[PDB]
Amino acid sequence: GLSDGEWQLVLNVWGKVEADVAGHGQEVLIRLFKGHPETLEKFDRFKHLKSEDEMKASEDLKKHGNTVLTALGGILKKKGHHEAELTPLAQSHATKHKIPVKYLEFISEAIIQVLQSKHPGDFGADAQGAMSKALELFRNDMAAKYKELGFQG
Ligand code: HEM
Repeated sequence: GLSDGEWQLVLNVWGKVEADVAGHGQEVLIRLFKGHPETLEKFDRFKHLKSEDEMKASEDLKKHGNTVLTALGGILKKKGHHEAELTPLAQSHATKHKIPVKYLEFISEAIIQVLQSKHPGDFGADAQGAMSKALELFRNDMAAKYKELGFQG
């Protein structure tokens, strides 16, 4: 799974995200949207955004960013014993928002992109390794809840 070591590496980086959750949150959405624009159409609420600047000015794009990462950090914190935190997520995304898993891959990549950007120092070869596996765990588990809800896969 993740070694005990791999978890503490994960939890160390995340201590960085927790000093600025709304700020990290906002960049990962803009990352996502400007990297894979199609993702944007999934948000009624942000489809009105026509540029990065308009994305950076958006107070609600910021609040939503804080919501994604607060919720991803309560999961990460469980260090793979996240069953109760993941279900509802998998429920809304699968049954209400209709998010394909590949989209989950997309945001995973934007999240590494943001850490790599803001914390090169704090995010070396090992923290990179740790985080990428913490996210693939998260993706795998979403995927499988998907599959059980009889959704797309
Ligand atoms: C790290 C992965 C993600 C996490 C933790 C996350 C978290 C959430 C949370 C906590 C909410 C509010 C409660 C709910 O409706 O579930 C939400 C809503 C939403 N999510 Fe996600 N999300 C993730 C990935 C995605 C992706 C990739 C997309 C689209 C490509 C997306 C689309 C949506 C939409 C369309 C909504 C409703 C937005 C709103 O009106 O608040 N989510 N998400």
